[PDB]
Amino acid sequence: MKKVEDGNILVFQVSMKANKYQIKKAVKELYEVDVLKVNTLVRPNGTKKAYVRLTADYDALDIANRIGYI
Amino acid sequence: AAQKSFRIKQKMAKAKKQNRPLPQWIRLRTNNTIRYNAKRRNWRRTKMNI
Amino acid sequence: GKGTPSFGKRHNKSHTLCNRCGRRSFHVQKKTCSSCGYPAAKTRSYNWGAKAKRRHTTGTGRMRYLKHVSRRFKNGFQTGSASKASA
Amino acid sequence: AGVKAYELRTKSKEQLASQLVDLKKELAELKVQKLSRPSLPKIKTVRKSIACVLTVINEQQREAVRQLYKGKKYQPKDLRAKKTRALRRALTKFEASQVTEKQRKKQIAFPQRKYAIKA
Amino acid sequence: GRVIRNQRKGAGSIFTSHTRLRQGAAKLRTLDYAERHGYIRGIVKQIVHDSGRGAPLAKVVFRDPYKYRLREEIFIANEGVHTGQFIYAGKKASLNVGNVLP
RNA sequence: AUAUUGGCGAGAGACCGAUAGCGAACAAGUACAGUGAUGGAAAGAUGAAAAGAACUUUGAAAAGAGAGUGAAAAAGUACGUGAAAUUGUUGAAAGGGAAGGGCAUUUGAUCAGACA
RNA sequence: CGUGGAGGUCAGUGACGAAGCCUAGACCGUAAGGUCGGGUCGAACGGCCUCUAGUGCAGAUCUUGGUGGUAGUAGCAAAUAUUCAAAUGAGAACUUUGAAGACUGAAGUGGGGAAAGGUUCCACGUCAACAGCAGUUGGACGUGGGUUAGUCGAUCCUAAGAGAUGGGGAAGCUCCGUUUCAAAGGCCUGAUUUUAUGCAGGCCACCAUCGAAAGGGAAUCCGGUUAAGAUUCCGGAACCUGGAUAUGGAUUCUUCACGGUAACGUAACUGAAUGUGGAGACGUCGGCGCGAGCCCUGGGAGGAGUUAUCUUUUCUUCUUAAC
RNA sequence: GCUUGUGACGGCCCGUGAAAAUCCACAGGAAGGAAUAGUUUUCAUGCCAGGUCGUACUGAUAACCGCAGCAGGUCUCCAAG
RNA sequence: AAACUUUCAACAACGGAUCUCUUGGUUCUCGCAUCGAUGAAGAACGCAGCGAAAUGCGAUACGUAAUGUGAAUUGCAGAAUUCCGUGAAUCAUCGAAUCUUUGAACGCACAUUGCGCCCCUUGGUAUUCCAGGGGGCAUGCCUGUUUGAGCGUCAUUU
Ligand SMILES: [Mg+2]
Ligand SMILES: [Mg+2]
Ligand SMILES: [Mg+2]
Ligand SMILES: [Mg+2]
Ligand SMILES: [Mg+2]
Ligand SMILES: [Mg+2]
Ligand SMILES: [Mg+2]
Ligand SMILES: [Mg+2]
Ligand SMILES: [Mg+2]
Ligand SMILES: [Mg+2]
Ligand SMILES: [Mg+2]
Ligand SMILES: [Mg+2]
Ligand SMILES: [Mg+2]
Ligand SMILES: [Mg+2]
Ligand SMILES: [Mg+2]
Ligand SMILES: [Mg+2]
Ligand SMILES: [Mg+2]
Ligand SMILES: [Mg+2]
Ligand SMILES: [Mg+2]
Ligand SMILES: [Mg+2]
Ligand SMILES: [Mg+2]
Ligand SMILES: [Mg+2]
Ligand SMILES: [Mg+2]
Ligand SMILES: [Mg+2]
Ligand SMILES: [Mg+2]
Ligand SMILES: [Mg+2]
Ligand SMILES: [Mg+2]
Ligand SMILES: [Mg+2]
Ligand SMILES: [Mg+2]
Ligand SMILES: [Mg+2]
Ligand SMILES: [Mg+2]
Ligand SMILES: [Mg+2]
Ligand SMILES: [Mg+2]
Ligand SMILES: [Mg+2]
Ligand SMILES: [Mg+2]
Ligand SMILES: [Mg+2]
Ligand SMILES: [Mg+2]
Ligand SMILES: [Mg+2]
Ligand SMILES: [Mg+2]
Ligand SMILES: [Mg+2]
Ligand SMILES: [Mg+2]
Ligand SMILES: [Mg+2]
Ligand SMILES: [Mg+2]
Ligand SMILES: [Mg+2]
Ligand SMILES: [Mg+2]
Ligand SMILES: [Mg+2]
Ligand SMILES: [Mg+2]
Ligand SMILES: [Mg+2]
Ligand SMILES: [Mg+2]
Ligand SMILES: [Mg+2]
Ligand SMILES: [Mg+2]
Ligand SMILES: [Mg+2]
Ligand SMILES: [Mg+2]
Ligand SMILES: [Mg+2]
Ligand SMILES: [Mg+2]
Ligand SMILES: [Mg+2]
Ligand SMILES: [Mg+2]
Ligand SMILES: [Mg+2]
Ligand SMILES: [Mg+2]
Ligand SMILES: [Mg+2]
Ligand SMILES: [Mg+2]
Ligand SMILES: [Mg+2]
Ligand SMILES: [Mg+2]
Ligand SMILES: [Mg+2]
Ligand SMILES: [Mg+2]
Ligand SMILES: [Mg+2]
Ligand SMILES: [Mg+2]
Ligand SMILES: [Mg+2]
Ligand SMILES: [Mg+2]
Ligand SMILES: [Mg+2]
Ligand SMILES: [Mg+2]
Ligand SMILES: [Mg+2]
Ligand SMILES: [Mg+2]
Ligand SMILES: [Mg+2]
Ligand SMILES: [Mg+2]
Ligand SMILES: [Mg+2]
Ligand SMILES: [Mg+2]
Ligand SMILES: [Mg+2]
Ligand SMILES: [Mg+2]
Ligand SMILES: [Mg+2]
Ligand SMILES: [Mg+2]
Ligand SMILES: [Mg+2]
Ligand SMILES: [Mg+2]
Ligand SMILES: [Mg+2]
Ligand SMILES: [Mg+2]
Ligand SMILES: [Mg+2]
Ligand SMILES: [Mg+2]
Ligand SMILES: [Mg+2]
Ligand SMILES: [Mg+2]
Ligand SMILES: [Mg+2]
Ligand SMILES: [Mg+2]
Ligand SMILES: [Mg+2]
Ligand SMILES: [Mg+2]
Ligand SMILES: [Mg+2]
Ligand SMILES: [Mg+2]
Ligand SMILES: [Mg+2]
Ligand SMILES: [Mg+2]
Ligand SMILES: [Mg+2]
Ligand SMILES: [Mg+2]
Ligand SMILES: [Mg+2]
Ligand SMILES: [Mg+2]
Ligand SMILES: [Mg+2]
Ligand SMILES: [Mg+2]
Ligand SMILES: [Mg+2]
Ligand SMILES: [Mg+2]
Ligand SMILES: [Zn+2]
Repeated sequence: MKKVEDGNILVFQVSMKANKYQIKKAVKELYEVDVLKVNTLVRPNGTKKAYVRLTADYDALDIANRIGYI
Repeated sequence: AAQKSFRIKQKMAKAKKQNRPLPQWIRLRTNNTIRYNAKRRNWRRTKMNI
Repeated sequence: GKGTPSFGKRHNKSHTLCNRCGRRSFHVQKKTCSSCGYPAAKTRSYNWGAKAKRRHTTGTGRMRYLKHVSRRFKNGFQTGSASKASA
Repeated sequence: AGVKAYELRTKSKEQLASQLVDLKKELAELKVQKLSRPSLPKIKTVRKSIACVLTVINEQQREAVRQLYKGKKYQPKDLRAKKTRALRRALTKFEASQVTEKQRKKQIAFPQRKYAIKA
Repeated sequence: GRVIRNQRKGAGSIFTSHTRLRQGAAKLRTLDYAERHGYIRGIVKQIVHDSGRGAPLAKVVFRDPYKYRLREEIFIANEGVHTGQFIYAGKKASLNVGNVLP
């Protein structure tokens, strides 16, 4: 949540099967948003986390409570 | 260790998840018989053998 | 020093996990598995070792496919579908 | 609720394709909800409906192909019968009933007579 | 009793040669057309130590009669031969140290 | 027509009865051991029904004491019965380098039968 | 005489208490044993005639399980060492904080990694077991959170070696062979303007592949930031590789740059096949020379300590990454 | 001075102290190219992109192997007065 | 005289014998003939509103379609439109599908979630570079098809 308020980053759990290109395009497509870069990592419960940085036009925090979580 | 195959990472992942106590609501089920978790594992009493 | 001080340097795996049987019986330098024989096309097993067979035969698994053959056989291997009636 | 199969089957290719997209939006939302809510069993039924649609969408495209192969030598291996590997090899009734030209003559001229003892 | 030492040598486990550093095999030129009708000129380009060998080797390079390129041979150096020397190999060649003659 | 300690489906027994019977009646080829091949356990039973002890009190708590449920808590998720070794308590007795034993009787305790 | 099971029978016993267990209570038998009372208990069980056997324990360093005396006993004594107070808490020799006394003494009891472990990391809660005293503490327990890369590693390469393939052995599982007695394969563009890519040359004959998280190897640094990540995020500033490409400059009417006697210079300054050269790329010890970081040190500008006495003093800050 | 780095030297050897990927250069001159305008991206500037997996912590008189929080064993870098 | 030791009993301990149970085991007998390149047996990782396992299943994941039944499921929550009904159910049946990563396991590898090639399509100003979607490429052998090789060899040109 903090990365969302302070960083303009959306954090998703994301398919293991999917790559940085695929994560980027799918956010871009599903959320009407532009993306700067996308870091990923495997969590220790064996699931994938994507830090998704939006471009400076977007306010990810705004975009968080529009997908509807807080 | 400290620089693993994904194979090994995976297994370790699966392991972490099996490392909870018995979800106590099972205790309430009709004919329930499982008292506690009889397959619990602990990093310094039993080694995973990978 | 052949006992415990020499045990101190046990920190290299002779065997890792077997792909075909997932067992840590995969000898690294020999590149074959001491349980199941991989990657021999056949599966290691021996008549002098019956517990071992018992430990691994069909039915000790899911039988994802074989499960359903005996029902299918009973119905004469029906194709198509079932229709309708009433009540 | 939970979509019905027989009601899906009267819709069109791109009605089902869309319904699918709706349940998928649906399902995406519940999962956002689920992690704010101490239980969310409604999700179970929206993810069973997706299955249902996919089933039907697949069902239809399949008996599409099956027909446009109905009645030819050669048709996709997975519309062929399954039976059993052995069964599947196994001489056809034709290539099995086959009888030597010479033998046929014999089968005709001297077949097993029905008869009876008594008088 | 046990298998004696000189029987274990044949399986060449710990017993093979220590080869990693050797220059290559020492060999005369392939007895081609030049060498058996006339002679052919070369140049010793280098005379050099072969590990685990007594005598130095001589890298000697020749022209390919059939392709435009240099094919280099490895000789065992005779006493006297030198970097820069011209070596003659062939039936109709002359009788000085270094040359190769039938 | 013959074979069959495998497979599927069935009917059976002067068979075993939880240390028995298959190793496994149970999350058993599990847990655990071994580098590996392999080795491989223990472990069933509250009650008809959880009615699984509200409430009060002492306690930091675990629990104890009451109360309550119940046909029974001399059934309390240590739970049917609940032997023995071995232990606590109470009561009785004996004991100057073991104890226990045989025949016999005193003393104490305890008891049957028979009288009519 | 006694046990488990079987045929017959007593229309046998029993929830108004079967079986079992307990009892220096009673009775029958020479004895194996039988019978009863009382207590406990809870669902089955026995007499007689016969049938049947996995049918009787004190021993087998017997098997499994349980239990003693030993005994509150041996012991809990290596690694110099502890102390006062507060706070917390039901509880403090042992937790937290402050004070003091010491230790490791940079060949560390410091700061990091390789193998190996796999969540032990971090927060919060927390003491039944566990840490051979304790426990409010923990690498324990419950619940959660945490591991961000074009530039770090892997990935590529080849080493000892491993190992498919035409093959040759072997009844066969398979053994031998690795470029070997093999018809072993693919790049550059041209020919197309039926059109997407057939033929036209010319090559090149290299013959799998796996095998290094210390060998070889394209390229990133400083500052900042977290409870827990950082050469990975944030900030700033770079670099390499692939792909596209235009603008500028350079060059040409002596077409494919000039200058320098030369070593050679430069912002550029076309170049296919084929060939060659170099780099990758390399022992060890010794003294000598130089660099960097550390060490020592003067002045000055700050801050701290000592000051009964003495000391223009003791201690410390004064730095500069890749590119 | 100390640690490290590096240079030109020197001693030693019946020891003379890897390989390959990969990069560049040169010899060659097939070819393609200007004046009504051509050639040039090994000069400068400019555009786009860079996947996958590992990354926590311990590395030891308690996070590894020795039945264990065992006086044992277990490869290494930094190093003040 | 206590204490202590020992013996007996009662109440209480310790331990789990004994009795009685039995969705198991064993053995006999009868009927039956069905694994797999249409990817088997086996492995690994996953999947539930709230599961660590056992059981089930595969990104359509304790299930989807169909069929029969005819009102449950149940530990708690839940749906509530599903109860004179194309209809409950952790139901039965099962003819239709889905079926991750693998395995004889098949593009090459594999202590790597490592590395190619080909076709169709979509995006990036692209036959060539990058990216997303789909579909493909193991080996031996048989019949056939096509392209070929060899003075092995027959004819036919001028
Ligand atoms: Mg903001
Ligand atoms: Mg990453
Ligand atoms: Mg050992
Ligand atoms: Mg080894
Ligand atoms: Mg082998
Ligand atoms: Mg194989
Ligand atoms: Mg349904
Ligand atoms: Mg067929
Ligand atoms: Mg011999
Ligand atoms: Mg050799
Ligand atoms: Mg049988
Ligand atoms: Mg019968
Ligand atoms: Mg048993
Ligand atoms: Mg018996
Ligand atoms: Mg047993
Ligand atoms: Mg049972
Ligand atoms: Mg156990
Ligand atoms: Mg009972
Ligand atoms: Mg019991
Ligand atoms: Mg019960
Ligand atoms: Mg009480
Ligand atoms: Mg009663
Ligand atoms: Mg009772
Ligand atoms: Mg009772
Ligand atoms: Mg209770
Ligand atoms: Mg009891
Ligand atoms: Mg007497
Ligand atoms: Mg008798
Ligand atoms: Mg009897
Ligand atoms: Mg018996
Ligand atoms: Mg007695
Ligand atoms: Mg009597
Ligand atoms: Mg009584
Ligand atoms: Mg009784
Ligand atoms: Mg009863
Ligand atoms: Mg008898
Ligand atoms: Mg016996
Ligand atoms: Mg006896
Ligand atoms: Mg005995
Ligand atoms: Mg005895
Ligand atoms: Mg005896
Ligand atoms: Mg005994
Ligand atoms: Mg004590
Ligand atoms: Mg003592
Ligand atoms: Mg001692
Ligand atoms: Mg003392
Ligand atoms: Mg000490
Ligand atoms: Mg202390
Ligand atoms: Mg000191
Ligand atoms: Mg020292
Ligand atoms: Mg220490
Ligand atoms: Mg560390
Ligand atoms: Mg560890
Ligand atoms: Mg901690
Ligand atoms: Mg405690
Ligand atoms: Mg511990
Ligand atoms: Mg303790
Ligand atoms: Mg304690
Ligand atoms: Mg924890
Ligand atoms: Mg956790
Ligand atoms: Mg690098
Ligand atoms: Mg790569
Ligand atoms: Mg071979
Ligand atoms: Mg390799
Ligand atoms: Mg490397
Ligand atoms: Mg390296
Ligand atoms: Mg963070
Ligand atoms: Mg850190
Ligand atoms: Mg930093
Ligand atoms: Mg940055
Ligand atoms: Mg910038
Ligand atoms: Mg470029
Ligand atoms: Mg110029
Ligand atoms: Mg070269
Ligand atoms: Mg070289
Ligand atoms: Mg080297
Ligand atoms: Mg740099
Ligand atoms: Mg050094
Ligand atoms: Mg030298
Ligand atoms: Mg060069
Ligand atoms: Mg030409
Ligand atoms: Mg350039
Ligand atoms: Mg690529
Ligand atoms: Mg780290
Ligand atoms: Mg430690
Ligand atoms: Mg350990
Ligand atoms: Mg162990
Ligand atoms: Mg130790
Ligand atoms: Mg007195
Ligand atoms: Mg009593
Ligand atoms: Mg019994
Ligand atoms: Mg009963
Ligand atoms: Mg039976
Ligand atoms: Mg029968
Ligand atoms: Mg098998
Ligand atoms: Mg279930
Ligand atoms: Mg449910
Ligand atoms: Mg119906
Ligand atoms: Mg069902
Ligand atoms: Mg699917
Ligand atoms: Mg393969
Ligand atoms: Mg793969
Ligand atoms: Mg594909
Ligand atoms: Mg053919
Ligand atoms: Mg032909
Ligand atoms: Zn295996």
